[PDB]
Amino acid sequence: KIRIKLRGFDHKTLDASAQKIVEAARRSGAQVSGPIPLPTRVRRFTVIRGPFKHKDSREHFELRTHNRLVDIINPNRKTIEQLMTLDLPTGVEIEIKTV
Amino acid sequence: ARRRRAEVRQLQPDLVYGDVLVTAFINKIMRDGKKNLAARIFYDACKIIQEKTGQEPLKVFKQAVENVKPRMEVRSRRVGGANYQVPMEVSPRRQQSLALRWLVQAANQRPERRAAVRIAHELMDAAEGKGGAVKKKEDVERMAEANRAYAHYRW
Amino acid sequence: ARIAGVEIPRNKRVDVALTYIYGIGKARAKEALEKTGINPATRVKDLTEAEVVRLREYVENTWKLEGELRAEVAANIKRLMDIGCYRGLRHRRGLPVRGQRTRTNARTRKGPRKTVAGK
Amino acid sequence: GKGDRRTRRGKIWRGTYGKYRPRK
Amino acid sequence: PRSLKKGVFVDDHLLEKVLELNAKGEKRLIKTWSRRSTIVPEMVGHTIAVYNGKQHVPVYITENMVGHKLGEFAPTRTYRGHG
Amino acid sequence: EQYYGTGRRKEAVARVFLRPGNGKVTVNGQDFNEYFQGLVRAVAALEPLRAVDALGHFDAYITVRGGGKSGQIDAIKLGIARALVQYNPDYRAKLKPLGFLTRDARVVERKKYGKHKARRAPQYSKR
Amino acid sequence: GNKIHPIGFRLGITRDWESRWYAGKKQYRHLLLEDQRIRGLLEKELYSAGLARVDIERAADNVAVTVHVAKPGVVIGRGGERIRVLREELAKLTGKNVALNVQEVQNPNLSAPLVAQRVAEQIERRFAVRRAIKQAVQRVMESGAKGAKVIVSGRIGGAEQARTEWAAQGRVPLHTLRANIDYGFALARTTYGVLGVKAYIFLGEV
Amino acid sequence: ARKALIEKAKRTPKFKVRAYTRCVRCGRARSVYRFFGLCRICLRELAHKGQLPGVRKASW
RNA sequence: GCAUGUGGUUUAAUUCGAAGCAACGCGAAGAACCUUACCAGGCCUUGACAUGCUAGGGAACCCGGGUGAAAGCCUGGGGUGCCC
RNA sequence: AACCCCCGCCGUUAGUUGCCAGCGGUUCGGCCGGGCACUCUAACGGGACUGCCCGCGAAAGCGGGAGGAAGGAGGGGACGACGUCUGGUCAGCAUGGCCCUUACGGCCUGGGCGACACACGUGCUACAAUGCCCACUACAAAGCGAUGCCACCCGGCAACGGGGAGCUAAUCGCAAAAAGGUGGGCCCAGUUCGGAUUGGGGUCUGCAACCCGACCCCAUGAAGCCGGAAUCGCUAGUAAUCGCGGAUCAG
Ligand SMILES: [Mg+2]
Ligand SMILES: [Mg+2]
Ligand SMILES: [Mg+2]
Ligand SMILES: [Mg+2]
Ligand SMILES: [Mg+2]
Ligand SMILES: [Mg+2]
Ligand SMILES: [Mg+2]
Ligand SMILES: [Mg+2]
Ligand SMILES: [Mg+2]
Ligand SMILES: [Mg+2]
Ligand SMILES: [Mg+2]
Ligand SMILES: [Mg+2]
Ligand SMILES: [Mg+2]
Ligand SMILES: [Mg+2]
Ligand SMILES: [Mg+2]
Ligand SMILES: [Mg+2]
Ligand SMILES: [Mg+2]
Ligand SMILES: [Zn+2]
Repeated sequence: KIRIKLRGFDHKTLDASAQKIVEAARRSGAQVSGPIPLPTRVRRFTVIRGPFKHKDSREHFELRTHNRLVDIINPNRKTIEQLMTLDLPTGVEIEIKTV
Repeated sequence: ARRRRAEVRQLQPDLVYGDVLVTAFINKIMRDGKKNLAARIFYDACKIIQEKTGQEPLKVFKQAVENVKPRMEVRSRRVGGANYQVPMEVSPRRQQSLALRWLVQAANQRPERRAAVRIAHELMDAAEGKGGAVKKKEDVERMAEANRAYAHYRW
Repeated sequence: ARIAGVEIPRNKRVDVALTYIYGIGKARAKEALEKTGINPATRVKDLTEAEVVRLREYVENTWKLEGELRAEVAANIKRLMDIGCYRGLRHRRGLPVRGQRTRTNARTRKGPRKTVAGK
Repeated sequence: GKGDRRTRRGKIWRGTYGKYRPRK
Repeated sequence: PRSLKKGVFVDDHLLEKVLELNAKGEKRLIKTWSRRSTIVPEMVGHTIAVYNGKQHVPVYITENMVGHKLGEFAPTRTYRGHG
Repeated sequence: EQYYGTGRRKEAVARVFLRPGNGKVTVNGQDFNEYFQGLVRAVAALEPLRAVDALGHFDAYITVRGGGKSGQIDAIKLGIARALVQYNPDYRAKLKPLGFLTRDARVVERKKYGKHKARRAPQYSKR
Repeated sequence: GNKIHPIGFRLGITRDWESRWYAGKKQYRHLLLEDQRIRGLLEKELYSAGLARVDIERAADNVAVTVHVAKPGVVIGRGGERIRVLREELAKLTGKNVALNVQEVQNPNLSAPLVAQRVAEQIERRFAVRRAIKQAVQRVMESGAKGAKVIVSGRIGGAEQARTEWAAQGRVPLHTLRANIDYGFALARTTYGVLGVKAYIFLGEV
Repeated sequence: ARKALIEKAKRTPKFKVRAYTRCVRCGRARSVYRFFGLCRICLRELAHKGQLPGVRKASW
């Protein structure tokens, strides 16, 4: 029924964040298809270590978009409020779908 | 090297016939890795050879190799004031390369228009005693002898 | 046979053989076998005389080719010459006209390399 | 060719499409 | 070159000095800094000064110098040789 | 009845199914040749089968995604390989010192910075 | 100039980012631009308070500016008087929900950037170059750190010949990832010029 | 960074073509990532302090 | 042969720096104006920018014309909030 | 040196937008029911230690093997010691100092960094038959995209223009992978090799393509038949060869 999409930066909070959520959609009246690991995306930046001329010496950075997605089957009115009284991870961005 | 001798590359034995020599030749035809070409280059030379001098194309190969395999070579070197071209005997494997090496190198220096053709001819022509293949073999056994004048500087 | 004022390569394919004129390339050719419907695959030596003329008129009359075209082109620049413009001053001095760099390289347009002495 | 424009691979090389490289 | 789906191009301030001195049947030397513009057949017979870096250059406009831009008749640098 | 093996090699993955019957091979629907045409390493994929006497003993249902047909054929082969220990955990004796049970741990190394293509560097006269 | 920054090495290995958000392609560009104003004003002022590590966690247009600092009552004033002056001067720059806290630097020698500062100060202060750096380190294995090291690096003492100096002690092992070390870049200013300074401290293997 | 030349790129221009970015942090528009509004010197310099979230140091 | 840097010449200017390997498709992971430090012209003088001081007028501000290559300058009008 | 990441085997949590071995239906398209087996998908753990054997050896080690996906560090990355070359940049920024401050500072349009008797340094495509070309035919990984990616439809030989469905992106799109495969055309030729430099015709981005752009079509079809002395790279999935992608950025 109601689907969530977590898009963050860690692999830590993003797993933590989504496993607090995964407990109060079991106790509160819902069967659930578990925590879902998704097609992470990488944006990398290759850059000249040097101020000036020394080109062929280069540094490497990767910004890792981490995608999580959990499905709630049978969403109660014992539920929906239990997950707006669970909200607490800091670097995460949550979103809420429903078809 | 400078830490030990290499073990030498253990090839896939031939897919069709089965000789490990057949392998190293196919690779030694091959350019730029395009190996599914040189496999056909080979296996059309066996259609020509089995059908132009009707015996086992595989046996001619074995022989077309024995006949270009040199036995002495000029392993050059230096004293302290000038350097001498020098007679030297040859390794077992060193043959097997220069064999196939030269077999090819001739086939490309052959004049015909076709690929597996200039292999087929320079495979009979090797296992005869003529063609550019054997000419060079008997040429660095010839510079083994017409240069025997310093077989005391040999190593 | 003969067309445009030139004897085309006998023994050779039709399509190739027409490139060998100063009015025709790869395309304008195989489209004149479209528009005169003779098998492009066959040779210039195996035609009919019937199938000769039929390509002769179309090829000659329609396009501008041969002597007339290098003539037009060797004039069309002769144009850009006296104009006073940028491009004409180049066709004169034999420097590239299409703006390419000219420090290094740019050979086929200048001739060969006439060598001097640095310092 | 490859530096050649009016051809198969020579388009592909440039990246382009033309009468000599279709869009299917 | 210049899109036909979007017609020719000329700068306004420059065309202004042309079809006012056209509309008064006179001819004077114009001084403008556009080169970026396409000469048109309603300028033919005008005395027009175009700029290269430092100098306004004498370019009286005849016939078949039609669709060519202005900057083709006003060399930008100076090259006679190396010694 | 079906015996299955896990076949993988160099950014290409292959799935094997060994039923008792003929020796027909469907690789993504198509026959063994209508998918591995004028290609020679092709018929080599079956090697791990013929060192225990069974080409004609089993059928072949196949699936592959990724890599090129060589890197698939290595995986196909490594699939018929693994597949035979699920039938005979005794065939293991025959096809390890014969070498057919191993992931070709070989892999297209990373392109490096400063080096045209990882290992290759730039030419320089006037050294 | 051969080696690498210690912090920028353990990026989520034995350290952590200061600004810890999320962001889209639209937002990250602007959003961050903001933090580098937040951290330009915040710094410029708070200097003589001894400011250390500046967190800026983020939710839906709620900024969360925490602040570690030597001396929490020079951020404060008397009562709660001067902290308010700023707490809005930030919502004056953001245009939103500045939650500007305070957190004392408990032990001050056991946090690098401070250590760096007081020294770079002491150089601005026209002190004994060597002894500055010696005592610098001194106090660090006196407060109880695993390793210490300070790198004075200018035209030192007023000399025309630019050199460099330093000392250290204990474990300094920046090739062990699993060793937590804090870097302190300072940057004294004296009549003869500008004399960057460094300071590394080991606390422990984890 | 000629001061006034951060400003010739801050304000909006006569025509939209002249829209070249620059660094917020130093004013070098020579190599700038329109995702950081920052250049390569900066991006490291900063990333080396962990002041850009999720910007890890890369390796594979 | 073309592409790109570079040396040397040339230029009103062809802005800069890189200098044996360890400068030379290197600063440029994007020069038509922009970038732009360069040159030729038309210009601005508390200045495209900061925190202000003093004298005098002005709410901020927004719309139009004239001259012009654009800038720039001369100039018409709409406006007159906030604090005590 | 290890602890971090990537790749190699495998187990735990997971079944969407991915996956299809069995069963049901099937517009034959994993299309739908149903399933999450396996592939994949990211997070955490397991595993390799000279542990086992014969030999060599005071020992550390070494050589050959058994088992194992991996064997002696398994392959690859990040990782650069006290110091030197007064090496590099006041042209990212930072700053001592000398220096201008109705001028080197500031704004502007145009011109310039691209000029060309030459020379080197780097690379691209060639000089072709293991090939060129036109069709039909398969098999990739990685990354980007709601101010953009643009499936199809129509117009045009085409670039592209018009219309317009989907996509906060495993769901939609760039997307054609290319060398390979099938079938046929070329037959040693300055050539259907090669694709310069030119003549003309158009499309697009853009206030604006003369300096000074890219792309389309037509015609032009240059040098070069594998390269002097000298000299460069690479020890295995490397070298070579073939295609895809991203950053920068209207182009
Ligand atoms: Mg061609
Ligand atoms: Mg590769
Ligand atoms: Mg280089
Ligand atoms: Mg400055
Ligand atoms: Mg721009
Ligand atoms: Mg200088
Ligand atoms: Mg300019
Ligand atoms: Mg489902
Ligand atoms: Mg079924
Ligand atoms: Mg190490
Ligand atoms: Mg030097
Ligand atoms: Mg340049
Ligand atoms: Mg159509
Ligand atoms: Mg379109
Ligand atoms: Mg030839
Ligand atoms: Mg090596
Ligand atoms: Mg590419
Ligand atoms: Zn910058």
